[PDB]
Amino acid sequence: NKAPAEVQITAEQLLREAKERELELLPPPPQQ
Amino acid sequence: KKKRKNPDLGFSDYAAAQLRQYHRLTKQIKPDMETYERLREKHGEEFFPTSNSLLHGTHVPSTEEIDRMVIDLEKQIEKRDKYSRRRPYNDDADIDYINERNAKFNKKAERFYG
Amino acid sequence: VWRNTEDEILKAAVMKYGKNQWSRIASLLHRKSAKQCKARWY
Amino acid sequence: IPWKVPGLPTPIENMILRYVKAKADWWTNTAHYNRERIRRGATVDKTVCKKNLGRL
Amino acid sequence: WKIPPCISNWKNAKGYTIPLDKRLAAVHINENFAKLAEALYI
RNA sequence: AUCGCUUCUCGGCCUUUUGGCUAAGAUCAAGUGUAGUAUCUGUUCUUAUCAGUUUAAUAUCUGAUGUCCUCUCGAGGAC
Repeated sequence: NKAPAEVQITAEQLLREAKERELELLPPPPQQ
Repeated sequence: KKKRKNPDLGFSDYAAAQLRQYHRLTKQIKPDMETYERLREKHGEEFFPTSNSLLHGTHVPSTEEIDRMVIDLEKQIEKRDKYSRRRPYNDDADIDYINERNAKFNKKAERFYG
Repeated sequence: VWRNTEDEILKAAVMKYGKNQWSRIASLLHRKSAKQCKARWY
Repeated sequence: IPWKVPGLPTPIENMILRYVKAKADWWTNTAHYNRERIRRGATVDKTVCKKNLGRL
Repeated sequence: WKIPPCISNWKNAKGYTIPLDKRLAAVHINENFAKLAEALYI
């Protein structure tokens, strides 16, 4: 169903999604 | 009763901040004229040496003394550790920074391009 | 034609890569070439 | 492109402008030289032909 | 003596996002065009 | 007012952070047929009996929604 969406997919949303995709920081070297 | 104030300014040279810190530490110290006179009556004229004048090999300190300087060391070290006050992790504003290096580079750019 | 999703990708892509790497950006987008991306930007 | 950086001390800007003029002189004098070699026929090297077409 | 940082339009070595505005910042017309064009219309 | 501790706010460092060069180093980006199932998604339903159709039962579907005066579908009453 093609029909005008509600809010939008503006850029800042993309930049925030990518910044929160924050998995490349990764887990710390394990203390033993 | 007493009153004074000292305002902070530009770090202009590391020397200025060092000097301020020395002022504070110097004002703190309180010396015992007892030990001074005790040390005095032993050595007398040796007390007043020019740069080049007089010489006695070494003055050996009671350990209790050494503890004073060690304690002051730890104090100044802590006070210096607090040099940079960190701004709390505020997520409230818009995020256009991929990581913390990028976030800080964007902040430096904010301060040079208005 | 141009769809708001795409040009909202393009704003971010230009924001990140810079204003001279049109082939990278064009690669972010399906069905766009670097010429059209550059045209839409300018 | 006209290059102008917002707040950048003048001594630095003069240093940079001086050195970019140095490199520009070197670059285009090399272009003149290689073009004469290519025109009269001396080099057949195939990286110089492309480097020189891009310079000119 | 503080030195602004460079944000280039060609190199983004570490892949950093910079807003369009700060990314961006880092004509004459003679008066004889009027006399020529109007002489031509006349 | 002074000293110390704690809480919040703000300023200053924040170079401690964009590996060098060239011909921006170079270049560029091409698939089903049939139905049908399921899942999302979007949406739509108090009204009062009763008769039937129907159904395992519901539902659906069909069909109307006590007289008399009177005042403003509404009201007090002879009933």
